[PDB]
Amino acid sequence: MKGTFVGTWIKTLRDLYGNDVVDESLKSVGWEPDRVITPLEDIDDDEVRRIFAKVSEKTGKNVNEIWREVGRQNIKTFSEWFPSYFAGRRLVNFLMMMDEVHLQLTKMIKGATPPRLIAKPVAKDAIEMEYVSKRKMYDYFLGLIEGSSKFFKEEISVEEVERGEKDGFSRLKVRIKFKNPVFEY
Ligand code: HEM
Repeated sequence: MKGTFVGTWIKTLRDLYGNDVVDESLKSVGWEPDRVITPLEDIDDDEVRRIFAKVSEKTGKNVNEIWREVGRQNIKTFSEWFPSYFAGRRLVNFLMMMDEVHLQLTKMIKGATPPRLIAKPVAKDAIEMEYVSKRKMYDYFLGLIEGSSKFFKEEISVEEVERGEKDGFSRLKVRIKFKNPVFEY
């Protein structure tokens, strides 16, 4: 994962559970206590999993809920970096463009494997969206949907339809229902 993102996640872990919890977990993975996470460096996905695991211990909270909260909080940070993706958009159109955005933002990186996030309308007030990735970050994905609903102030309900791994690709399909209709007739 790009260090940009991992560093963002660490700050949220710090902001949520405290410098003590985080600093102890960054040492159990061998990180120097003075490490500066540059943008372009790529941090190993399993090192991040270890970090999140230690924080789950040192807090008693389930690591899925930690990932969910990190997801909810990350949307705000993305609006700081990419305000054009948020400007003038409604929630449903933001969600439907995420698949394309993740392609556009990784296509200059050799060997990038961005998650697929295809969304399609299934009713006047609902869409389906399917996460597809080697990385199996189900709760991060769910948390980002929830954070998007809070950012845009459009309430939704999320129904999980299917989850599972095929080969190495994890897949999670959800049905997102908007409390008000989002389509026109
Ligand atoms: C403007 C908002 C957003 C931006 C700019 C953005 C961008 C990115 C980028 C560049 C990555 C790294 C991909 C890679 O390294 O392969 C990523 C990771 C990820 N993105 Fe987003 N994202 C946004 C919102 C969302 C939303 C709304 C969702 C879900 C609906 C989502 C789902 C994910 C997941 C689950 C990952 C982790 C990688 C994985 O599971 O394979 N993102 N995001």
